[PDB]
Amino acid sequence: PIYDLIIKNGIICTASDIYAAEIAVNNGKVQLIAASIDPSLGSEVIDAEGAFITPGGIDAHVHVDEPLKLLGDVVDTMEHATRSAVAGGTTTVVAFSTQDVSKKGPSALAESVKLDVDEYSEQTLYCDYGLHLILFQIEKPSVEARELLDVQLQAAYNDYGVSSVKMFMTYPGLQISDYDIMSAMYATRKNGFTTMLHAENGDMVKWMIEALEEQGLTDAYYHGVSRPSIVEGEATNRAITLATTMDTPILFVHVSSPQAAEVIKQAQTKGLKVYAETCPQYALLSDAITRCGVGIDLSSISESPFTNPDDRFIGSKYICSPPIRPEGTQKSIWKGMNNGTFTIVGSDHCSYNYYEKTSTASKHRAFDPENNKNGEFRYIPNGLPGVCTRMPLLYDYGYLRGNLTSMMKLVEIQCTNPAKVYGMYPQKGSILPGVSDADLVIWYPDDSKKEYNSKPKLITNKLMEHNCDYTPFEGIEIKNWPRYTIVKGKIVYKEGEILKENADGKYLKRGKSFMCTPKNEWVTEWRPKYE
Amino acid sequence: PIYDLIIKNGIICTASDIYAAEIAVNNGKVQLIAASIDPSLGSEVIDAEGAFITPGGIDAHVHVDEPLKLLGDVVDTMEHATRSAVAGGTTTVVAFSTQDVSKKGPSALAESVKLDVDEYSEQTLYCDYGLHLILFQIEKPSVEARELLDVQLQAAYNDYGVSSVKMFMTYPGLQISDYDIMSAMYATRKNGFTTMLHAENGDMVKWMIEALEEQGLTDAYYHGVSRPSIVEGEATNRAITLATTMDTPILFVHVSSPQAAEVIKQAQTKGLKVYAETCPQYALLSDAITRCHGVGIDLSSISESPFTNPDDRFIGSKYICSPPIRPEGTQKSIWKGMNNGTFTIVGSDHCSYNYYEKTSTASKHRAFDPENNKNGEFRYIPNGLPGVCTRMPLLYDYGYLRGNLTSMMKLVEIQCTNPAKVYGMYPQKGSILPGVSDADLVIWYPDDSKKEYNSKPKLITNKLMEHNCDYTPFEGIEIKNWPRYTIVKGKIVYKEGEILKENADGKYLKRGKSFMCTPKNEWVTEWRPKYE
Amino acid sequence: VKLDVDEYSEQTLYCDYGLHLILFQIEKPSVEARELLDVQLQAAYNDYGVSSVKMFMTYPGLQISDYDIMSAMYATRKNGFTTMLHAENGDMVKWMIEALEEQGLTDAYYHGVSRPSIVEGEATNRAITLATTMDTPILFVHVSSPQAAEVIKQAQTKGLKVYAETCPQYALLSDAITRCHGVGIDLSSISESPFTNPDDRFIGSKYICSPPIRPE
Ligand SMILES: [Zn+2]
Ligand SMILES: [Zn+2]
Ligand SMILES: [Zn+2]
Ligand SMILES: [Zn+2]
Ligand SMILES: [Zn+2]
Repeated sequence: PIYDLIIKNGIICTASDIYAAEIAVNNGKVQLIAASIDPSLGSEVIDAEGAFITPGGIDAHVHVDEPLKLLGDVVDTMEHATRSAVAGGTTTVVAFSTQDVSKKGPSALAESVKLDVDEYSEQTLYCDYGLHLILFQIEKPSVEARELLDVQLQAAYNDYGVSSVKMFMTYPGLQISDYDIMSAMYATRKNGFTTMLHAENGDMVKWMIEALEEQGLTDAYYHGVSRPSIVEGEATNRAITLATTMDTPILFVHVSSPQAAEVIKQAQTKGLKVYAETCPQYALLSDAITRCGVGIDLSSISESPFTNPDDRFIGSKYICSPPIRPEGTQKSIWKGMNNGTFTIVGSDHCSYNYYEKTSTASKHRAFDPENNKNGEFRYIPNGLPGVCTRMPLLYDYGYLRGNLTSMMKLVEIQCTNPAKVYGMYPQKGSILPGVSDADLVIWYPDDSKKEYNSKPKLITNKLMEHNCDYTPFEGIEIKNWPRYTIVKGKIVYKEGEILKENADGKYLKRGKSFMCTPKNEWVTEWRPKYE
Repeated sequence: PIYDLIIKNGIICTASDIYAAEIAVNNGKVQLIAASIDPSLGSEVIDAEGAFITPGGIDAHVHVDEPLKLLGDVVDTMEHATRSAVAGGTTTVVAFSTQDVSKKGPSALAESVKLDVDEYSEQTLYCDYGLHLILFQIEKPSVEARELLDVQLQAAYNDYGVSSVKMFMTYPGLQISDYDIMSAMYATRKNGFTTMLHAENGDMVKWMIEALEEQGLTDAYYHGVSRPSIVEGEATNRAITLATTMDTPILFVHVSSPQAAEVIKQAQTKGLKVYAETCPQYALLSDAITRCHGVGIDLSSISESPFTNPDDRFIGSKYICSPPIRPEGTQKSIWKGMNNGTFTIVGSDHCSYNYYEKTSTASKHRAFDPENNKNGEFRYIPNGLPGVCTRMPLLYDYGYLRGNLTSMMKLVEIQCTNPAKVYGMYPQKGSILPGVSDADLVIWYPDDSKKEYNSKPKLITNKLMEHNCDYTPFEGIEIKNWPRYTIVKGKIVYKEGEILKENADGKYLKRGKSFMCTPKNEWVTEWRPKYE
Repeated sequence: VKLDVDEYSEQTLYCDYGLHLILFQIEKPSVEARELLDVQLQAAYNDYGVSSVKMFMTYPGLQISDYDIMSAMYATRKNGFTTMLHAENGDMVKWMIEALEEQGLTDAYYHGVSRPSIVEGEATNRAITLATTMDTPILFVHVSSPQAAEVIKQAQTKGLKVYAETCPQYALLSDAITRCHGVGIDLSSISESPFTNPDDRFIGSKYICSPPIRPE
């Protein structure tokens, strides 16, 4: 035969089309779309049985255990995260490279990337992965700062194809001043890098945590209270102003505040290059889960404060940043996903155990009496596992339950826009013959009366195929799951089973995004020297 | 001879993708997309030479000469308009069926459509056409009338596949009350019809025209003055409020006011099903062209205008349309809306009247009729511009090449794919889907080439338009790309300046219900329609 | 005006009173009718010191077209009159009442349902647009809709001469008082209401006004 793989009787969904057609795959790539393909022409034939075929999901916000241990010890290696990704229909993940301050000179940031790539090259990878760079130490004064940083960015791009930079406006040790952000924007704009911001006002968070602790308000629920939506709103507004002054395209990660969505929308309406990412948990969960159809029925989730009232620390399972918001906020997230405010959807995947209390990668790391830590929300490692559930949750609660307008919108935000915004397009994100890596998901049929013993009814930890001991969505009904996950032409997941022999993931060098070229629009007559 | 046509070496553009690949066509349809296709497998092979291949354009706002003569006599028949469309890369047009008030009962609206279908059936059609229905007579009161109107829409859909209804909030004889619009929305929502509105406050326009004439301010330029953008803003806002109360998806046609774009954006942000169409002339022209003495067209480069011909005081009539072409500084807001999602689609509002013959019922000089107490006042000037041909090339050049649109993908989205989806022609039309798409395709000229193409036009001329009109508003302007091939249902109907009439085989198009026009199921109060 | 002044002149008056003029019949077309209407306002001012005119965008027999309002605004601006509008979309109200009655939804509570705040919002917006084109100061009477208050605030921020009046009942009462069982009054403390008298199905009529008392 001339093709490795033929997918028959399925319905292709892209970011702009839904139609019945067939796909031939060969040499790791999509080779052909036609009405019908002779099954004798392929080595293997998949009958999709009327089900949707989507491109593979691309999750550009995944945190894995890394050598510098910026987020302390995380339970998932790149092996575990990619295994979990694939079991949930995600076929490319992008994690984070931490700036190593012990390195200096022109190669300092390339060297930081090198630590991760070398660490993961020894692991079994189930799909491809790329890396963002995290920046938290910027040299001063500005004119030097912006100029040696330019040579460093070039080096990280040229050596390793890193084309995105992540910065924080919160967290002690990560938070940077506006002055430093401007210096970074100067460098990133010049190099066509994708600039990413975590926008929460760090000073406000800090002051409010101290005020709460002073009153002894330290339980998990007070994490949300310490940082209301207005704080994310202000920081996003400030970040947009900085972006505008610097004419730099900007992406906001894990947006969860209505105020932030408002200012983001205003900028987009003006035509400024402001992009945003949200996460399923911000659409599906409310802060009531932290103590005791549009959203998840919270009472159906198992092993939570509702089911286990005696366990006072179980709210830590749902502690993340920014926090899961109070009731009534979640509808504005779906609206933003539909109306164009959220360009992409990521998971903010960050895993810590709950059912073992002793390891450096536990939530119970918050209890360290000898280190003056007694379980206060401050000391709870922030994050939820979400890389596996991201796609199914959107399929079900988004498409099937009517909260997203169509499958085309689902594909756009989960697959195609992540590729475009992070320089993996067109290799990744669509179904383009002779161009696309054959990264594909075949779902189960929706209107069928046929029985599929392998199709899960509920989300369980075992289904996640990860290294964590819990999932926040444990016990909830899920109405579809990937039936096949195809990565670079090969079936790596089939009907509940991971096929390890077919794991062949590699580090991905990325290009410059075409979405992140500058508008060439300025507030004043000032222009950067290089213009 | 497995395939009728193979397009090689081209770059496929869709609403969501741009990539180099090749296309096989057979039996009027796209058959295959692959990296490379053996040229011996096709009867005819086209070498695209690195140029973009786009789906054919779909222009869902075209006015053709029709038997009831609602807009008086128009110069273009369906033959002429489809010929012109095809020369400009448009491969599907949707015109308008006028409600015939002489016909009564359940079949009254189907019978109105039948008048047009029968008339055009005798003409040579260069591409497919569909029809919208125009409604201006609604029976009163509301409840008592609901049974028949609903029954009438069903019959227009069942017999002829008409699934869109057009209404006016301005013009004497077309304007309808809010009460009647609600009655229509009740019927259209129930039938999943696409509901279209021309939103200008008719009472304000009427009052201000009378005020201007009373002062003797009657020249063509005062057409714009009679209806400033705030009038279009008010009516749009009112129509949104009606659609919200009625939970009815709504499309606004030819939008040109910033205030209208604003209220439209706010509704969309809220998640309401509000769609909008704009036209090239609102992005490219300003009202200075309506009298003498970078984002758009250099107005001084247009030939046969008030600038070039100051003596001819009536020449402003060439650029008179509804809503009017707006003052300088408005046009940026149009592009912005095209990029930021406010404008779902782009149409031409094609409506053709001669300027260089003064005698005929289809002239602009119809405004001069001393006997009928008409003396050239803007009031009496027939409204409209020819635009079906230049719509696609103008967007390609001024939109994509000149940077006013973000990408070729956005161009295809608004010009081709969204019009198909919103008017129930999807997936048959609007994209490049193997085994599914009618092979309606445009091959452009290459952009970065030093090669010379003697057939590629440098300027827009009237001859280039291949229409029945004696003028085009964009005469004399530089155009930086043009369709090199227009393929309609697998056949080359236009190649390098030439129309191939032997390959003309256009048909009336029955349309489905749009998937974008299902209701949100969101209400302002506890009230629900009886049928819910 | 003379009809009212003469009628009240015979009564005992405990304080002073003035009069607004209510307009519901405007001559058409606008240009032809101008000198008379301007001449008529002058006479009402000169003879009786009436300097304010009230118009309705709702109610059968009172509702007037936008065309007619512009005619009036032309005359009022020229004469420095205070121009007052009752802003509800009359066509929407009419259509929705007929819709509710066809379902048999006729109880006093459905008065509010027949005319939700978005109807007052639309009409106010339309009236402001008319005022703007006519450069005529405008006052909105008995405003009770958030949407109307929003568009009124935007106009004032722009510096347009848009004024507004509200009423205590719109601050103090919610439409739960219009049918049988905060910053306003404890509704359970009101006597002889649907709450105290559930048997009396018509007692909601005590709180029926226009625009209606709004939801909580
Ligand atoms: Zn973060
Ligand atoms: Zn993160
Ligand atoms: Zn129109
Ligand atoms: Zn039109
Ligand atoms: Zn009143």
